[PDB]
Amino acid sequence: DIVLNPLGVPSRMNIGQILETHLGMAAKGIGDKINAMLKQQQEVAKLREF
Amino acid sequence: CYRILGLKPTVIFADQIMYTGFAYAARSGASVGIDDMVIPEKKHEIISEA
Amino acid sequence: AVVWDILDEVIREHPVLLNRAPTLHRLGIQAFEPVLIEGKAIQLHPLVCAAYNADFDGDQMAVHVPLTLEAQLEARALMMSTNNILSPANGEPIIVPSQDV
Amino acid sequence: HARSTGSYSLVTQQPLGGKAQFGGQRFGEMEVWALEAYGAAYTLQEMLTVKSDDVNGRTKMYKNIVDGNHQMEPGMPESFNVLLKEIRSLGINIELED
Amino acid sequence: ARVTVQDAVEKIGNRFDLVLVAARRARQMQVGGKDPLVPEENDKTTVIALREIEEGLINNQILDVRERQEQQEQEAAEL
Amino acid sequence: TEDDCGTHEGIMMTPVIEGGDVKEPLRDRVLGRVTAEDVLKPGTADILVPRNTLLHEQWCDLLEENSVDAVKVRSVVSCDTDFGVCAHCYGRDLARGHIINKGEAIGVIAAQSIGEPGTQLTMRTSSIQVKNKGSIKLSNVKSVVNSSGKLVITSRNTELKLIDEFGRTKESYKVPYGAVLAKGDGEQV
Amino acid sequence: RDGQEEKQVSFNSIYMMADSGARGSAAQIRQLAGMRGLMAKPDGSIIETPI
Amino acid sequence: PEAPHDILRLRGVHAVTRYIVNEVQDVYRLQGVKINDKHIEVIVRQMLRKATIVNAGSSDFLEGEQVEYSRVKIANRELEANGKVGATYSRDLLGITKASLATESFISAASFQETTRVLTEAAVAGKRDELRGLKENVIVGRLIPAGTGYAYHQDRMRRRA
DNA sequence: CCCATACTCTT
DNA sequence: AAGAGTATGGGTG
Ligand SMILES: [Mg+2]
Ligand SMILES: [Zn+2]
Repeated sequence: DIVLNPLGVPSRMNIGQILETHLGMAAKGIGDKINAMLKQQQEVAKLREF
Repeated sequence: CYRILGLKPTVIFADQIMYTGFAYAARSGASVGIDDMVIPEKKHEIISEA
Repeated sequence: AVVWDILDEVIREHPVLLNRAPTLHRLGIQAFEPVLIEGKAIQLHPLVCAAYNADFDGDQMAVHVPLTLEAQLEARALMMSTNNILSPANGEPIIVPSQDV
Repeated sequence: HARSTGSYSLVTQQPLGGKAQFGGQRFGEMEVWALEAYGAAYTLQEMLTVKSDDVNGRTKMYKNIVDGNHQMEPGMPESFNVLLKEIRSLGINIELED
Repeated sequence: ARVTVQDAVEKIGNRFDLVLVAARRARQMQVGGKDPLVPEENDKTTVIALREIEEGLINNQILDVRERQEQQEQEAAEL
Repeated sequence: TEDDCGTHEGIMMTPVIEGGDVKEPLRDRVLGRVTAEDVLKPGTADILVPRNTLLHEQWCDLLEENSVDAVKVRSVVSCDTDFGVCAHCYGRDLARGHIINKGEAIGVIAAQSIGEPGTQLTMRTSSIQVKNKGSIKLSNVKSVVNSSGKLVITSRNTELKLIDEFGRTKESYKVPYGAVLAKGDGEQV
Repeated sequence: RDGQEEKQVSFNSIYMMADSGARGSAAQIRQLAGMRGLMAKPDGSIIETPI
Repeated sequence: PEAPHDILRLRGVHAVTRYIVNEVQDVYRLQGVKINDKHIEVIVRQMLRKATIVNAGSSDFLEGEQVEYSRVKIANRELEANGKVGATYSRDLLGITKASLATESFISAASFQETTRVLTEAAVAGKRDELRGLKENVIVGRLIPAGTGYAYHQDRMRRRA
């Protein structure tokens, strides 16, 4: 959706955005696994285990 | 280029330089990540000695 | 629809003056040839930003129109960005690539 | 925001300020210094008289532009007349010579 | 002449005098109803005057000589 | 407001050297100025650069080939023109490259050039050891040997210079009164 | 190419950005990847224990 | 730390201008700022615009006044042409704030100085302004005597006298 | 904060 | 009776 210039990070020293990007990628991955499990109707046991 | 050739060639050269730099910076795919900030392995022992 | 063709005809070789405040060293006002674009923002050449000390995070600029023939020729021959390449303070070039280039 | 022509102040006869009033942009002292450093005398004179407060010059310039003749006939700014009247109201005789 | 005026500056020898000579020629071509000395290529009168100057066809002396010749011809043809 | 006042005055330009480190080379201090004197070769009496020459890049290269360390140039301070200056006492127009034209407002340009970098300036708050090989030179020196076998200088304005193989001052130092010199004048170190 | 080991200039992104002069400097890289160092009190004195 | 006035008095104009240029460049070089020495020299030249007469000679001056250096030089050369003996003088050094306060135009002075003092003094003295500088012509909407307007003003001098 | 002026103690 | 020094006021940001 968005393209940002990496040249704006090293001189500003605001490294929180890189870590936020990594953690948001991880959270979206977990959500993607949940959505894939929900699409193909599965048991509640597998959902609650995951 | 300005001192040897003149004014108009310098303007043309500057425009071409900007175009080429933008194109190849885009092509490189240069990014920034958390693993690019490598901490030296001897930092802890130097701190301990100090 | 015809007034747009008229407008394209009347701005063909008519320079305009771009200025960003605060003006410090006479390179804060320069002359450019307009290219008509859609939208509401002014597009600026990347190589002149250092002369204006400008960046694209909220800066604004003002535009002025020369009227008489003498003013238009002064804009073309004195204030055009292709004439102001060397610094008047030390003689070094000011249109120098930076960052991505 | 942009403007070609509009309304003016009653006292100074200069364009108003602000986007709400459809006003113009200010050409301050630093811009004047930049124009002086360039050497653009005609641009500066045109900015100072027929664009701000030369009441006859504005009309003549507009007519000439519509007729296709790009020439100006500058006069005295109205603010200088206002300044002369204000200084005279203080009991000081200031006047133009020849 | 459209992007740079270096050749015209070299020909005239001064930017400030170049502006005045070009303005005089452009006003002649725009209001005086005279014809350009170079092939018009969809350019404004200012650019045409600059291209004439950089071609060696227009300078202050040439303009003065042309003006005096036209004045003399008008004086002769008045009677 | 004028072209040439004809004056023969000027100021001397030499490289700016602080202590044992060189700060400003000569070429950056004479490029674009008009010579007020004939530049003679250090060895001969022949004229290298004549009077009233605009020192562009070629002349600077020629001067650095012959190892010239001092040039007299014209400056606006010592200009004979009244109510203005002349083109030759000012010199090159830096923004363009050629000589300055008549009718230019140089005061506004100078004020802007000085004032623009003003936002980069902060607003809120016992021995001489020569580093480079060369020869020792002394200026305004009054030396005498005491009974302790020391060459003590009795002058208070002594300047110690390091002269290289090309006759250039590599290093400059201030020698306080009462110092003991290991070597005399003109001795290689 | 012969199978040996060689040492060359790094292609690290931050190092490439700083070495070319495109962005950054030595002090900022030191703050990113090494200790920040000694800090000063508002008057101007140096705090003994650094970051 | 020596004072510039003593440098000018004992060593000369070149010494004091070299001193000021060196000090300013030393301040600017710590931050990596490149400025040519011409600009500081023109500022210094603007600082050295007054002279004190030490001997009047065959002039119309006193021996304890302070006047424009250009007027002194013109009077000296005129008297020397007339065969008489000129005056001797010593240069002065003033700060920019004080140097700019000694302008010979009351419009220009009232533009940026304290308006009340300038206007009162000019009215008492009954001064007359010739409109020769850039700021004066900017005030009354004329062409500045510089750049493309410069030649224009010359024609004025060609017709007035 | 910096400079000019009226009032006070000293040689 | 001059002369150097201190308290007060104006204009500046
Ligand atoms: Mg910004
Ligand atoms: Zn001169």
